[PDB]
Amino acid sequence: MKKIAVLTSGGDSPGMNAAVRAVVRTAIYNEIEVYGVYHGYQGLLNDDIHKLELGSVGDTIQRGGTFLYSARCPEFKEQEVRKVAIENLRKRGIEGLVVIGGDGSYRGAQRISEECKEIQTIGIPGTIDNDINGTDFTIGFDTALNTIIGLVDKIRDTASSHARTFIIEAMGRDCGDLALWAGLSVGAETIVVPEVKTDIKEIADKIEQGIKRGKKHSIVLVAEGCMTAQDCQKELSQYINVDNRVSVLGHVQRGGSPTGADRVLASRLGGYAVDLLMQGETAKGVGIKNNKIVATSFDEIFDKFDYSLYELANKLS
Amino acid sequence: MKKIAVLTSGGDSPGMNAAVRAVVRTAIYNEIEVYGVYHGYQGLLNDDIHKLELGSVGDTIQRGGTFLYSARCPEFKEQEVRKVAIENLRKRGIEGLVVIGGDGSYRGAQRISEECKEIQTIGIPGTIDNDINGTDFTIGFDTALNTIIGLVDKIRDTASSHARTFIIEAMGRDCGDLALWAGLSVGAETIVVPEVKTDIKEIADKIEQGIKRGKKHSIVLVAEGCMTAQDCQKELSQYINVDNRVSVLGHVQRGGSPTGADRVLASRLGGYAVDLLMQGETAKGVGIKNNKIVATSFDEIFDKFDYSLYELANKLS
Ligand SMILES: Nc1ncnc2c1ncn2[C@@H]1O[C@H](COP(=O)(O)OP(=O)(O)NP(=O)(O)O)[C@@H](O)[C@H]1O
Ligand SMILES: Nc1ncnc2c1ncn2[C@@H]1O[C@H](COP(=O)(O)OP(=O)(O)NP(=O)(O)O)[C@@H](O)[C@H]1O
Ligand SMILES: O=P(O)(O)OC[C@H]1O[C@](O)(CO)[C@@H](O)[C@@H]1O
Ligand SMILES: O=P(O)(O)OC[C@H]1O[C@](O)(CO)[C@@H](O)[C@@H]1O
Ligand SMILES: [Mg+2]
Ligand SMILES: [Mg+2]
Repeated sequence: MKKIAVLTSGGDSPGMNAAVRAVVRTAIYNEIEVYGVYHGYQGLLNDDIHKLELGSVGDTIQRGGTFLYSARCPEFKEQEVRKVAIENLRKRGIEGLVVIGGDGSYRGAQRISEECKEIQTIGIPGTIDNDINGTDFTIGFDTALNTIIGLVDKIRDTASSHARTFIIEAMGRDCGDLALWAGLSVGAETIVVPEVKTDIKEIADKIEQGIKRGKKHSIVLVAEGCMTAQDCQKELSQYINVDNRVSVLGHVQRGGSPTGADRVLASRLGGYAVDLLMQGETAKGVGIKNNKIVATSFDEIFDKFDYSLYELANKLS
Repeated sequence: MKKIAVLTSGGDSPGMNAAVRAVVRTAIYNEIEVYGVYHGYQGLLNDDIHKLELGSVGDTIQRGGTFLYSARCPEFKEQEVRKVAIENLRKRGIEGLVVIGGDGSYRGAQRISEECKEIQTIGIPGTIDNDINGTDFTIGFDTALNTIIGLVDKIRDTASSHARTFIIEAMGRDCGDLALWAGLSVGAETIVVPEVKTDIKEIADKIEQGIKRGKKHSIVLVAEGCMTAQDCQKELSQYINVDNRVSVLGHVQRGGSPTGADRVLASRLGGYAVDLLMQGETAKGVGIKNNKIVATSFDEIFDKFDYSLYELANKLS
């Protein structure tokens, strides 16, 4: 395991830079040469592959985004396209590949390991959505959670001033974790998530049962995986007429400097990925599970919602 | 379990308000009357005990500190003094007591349970220092970690401008967790903690072996449990003369709005404490361990440093 490559694929997330840093430093510490692949799988294809020295990851651990960049490469689904990428790594004598990203990125890495005997692949879970198996938490989630919190905490100031109900849309793709953890953390009176049957008539009645008791407004936190905030506002108005506004938090959720949890998680997983390559492993995604650093086969991973937590937020509301 | 009291004792920490909120709301949801004890054990003694309604914990989940206040009461070590506090709770028919704080606060709660048959006690771990058994993480730790990170990230800006080494003192009492997690998260070149033998000559030589290689300054993160930053600076200057400044981060570490991790942890533990009282439990401290909510006897608790993590930060440096 003398040469390894590292790349970032799928939606960027805070902490990806830390992960890349840990991969680069852990490799160099073990006398392993390391190449940055730029623009995710697209760079694999376009041969945008460049050696990285210690200094290439200076001033990165605190920075949001990915300095390696990420771009979609749907053509990577074609085995013949992969042959070009595979050759581009074998040209340089690369024996291992660390892929930082999500489910799609992992499938890329599985294919690389299946289709080239001389390359081992290890996946590192990078997404704000928390929607990746093999880990309780993905790199980005803690940062995005906090970002949502800070935004809604500011929305609550204006909601209180005007007794104004806000219907807020969170990211998450098909996962409700962001909406749930954030809704709890801001005392949201309703949390709408794809994992729980969504009862618009019931949410209406709950709000109305709140006005009578003297609560003049609420926060509805809506995971985009369930419906848009504007659709939630539309459907609610059938049952009830409250003075309300829609906020869509948007891409702000993907940015910012990573939190301590993300920097530590990224660093651990970045280091572990290199160690796994050194040990001859392949076709696994790393993660933290019940507070232990683990590695799971992409199979198992491809083959988590906390109903208890959801119930707690509802009882506290 | 018809009446419960809740109090905050020891050094305040971000998330204590969330914990109190969860205790109050979970109690009221279960038709349990709840009394706030103010100024920790001192209020138990001075009879500063007042019923809390749903609204008493409105606008609290995002706020730092403890709205119940905390004050030291060393006299609580005297069994005869405790008799007064015990009577003050029995006067009102209180059958359970939730104590939010640290090791000292727990010992208070153990004594209450030992010395009054009709009162059950449950401890909730609130401290930024992370130094409480029965839990991987205490309420406050994540927030304090992030606070340290944000401060040092700003110090790095000025350190870089001037090629100036900073020797930074973190809180933690006798625990190095804050220093370790934060040192990792900021790429600190040296982390000084009480759990690891401290080699001032070795730290010197490491910095000097850095100047020759072209690194012009560093960050030394010093847990106060090991030594003061000023003592570190003193002892270093024996072996080396670098252009440097001392920062002591101080009480800023105890404040601020809690992070998502702290709000969720506090809420879970606050809710669980009430459930445990309802189930007839006593003389336990709650916590999260390997990502499960658990309860441990004060015995076991009174009877955690991650050497692996410390080694990783050193390899990444
Ligand atoms: N089934 C597949 N087989 C081979 N390559 C794939 C496959 N799915 C995805 N990829 C590659 O992985 C890249 C990233 O996948 P994509 O779905 O964009 O993001 P992801 O890693 O799941 N993270 P997210 O942004 O959260 O969806 C795609 O552009 C493809 O290059
Ligand atoms: N051994 C003991 N027996 C009875 N009561 C105690 C005991 N130790 C402490 N207490 C009570 O607990 C209070 C708080 O303890 P203290 O040492 O201030 O903080 P702590 O809860 O350990 N958290 P920290 O601020 O991190 O040290 C003290 O003022 C006493 O009222
Ligand atoms: O960045 P794009 O292409 O707009 O995609 C939006 C999606 O990406 C994510 O931000 C991260 O996967 C999701 O939460 C969201 O649904
Ligand atoms: O708040 P005081 O009394 O100055 O005590 C300082 C101590 O309290 C803590 O802030 C919390 O226990 C420690 O980290 C620190 O050593
Ligand atoms: Mg995808
Ligand atoms: Mg103490």
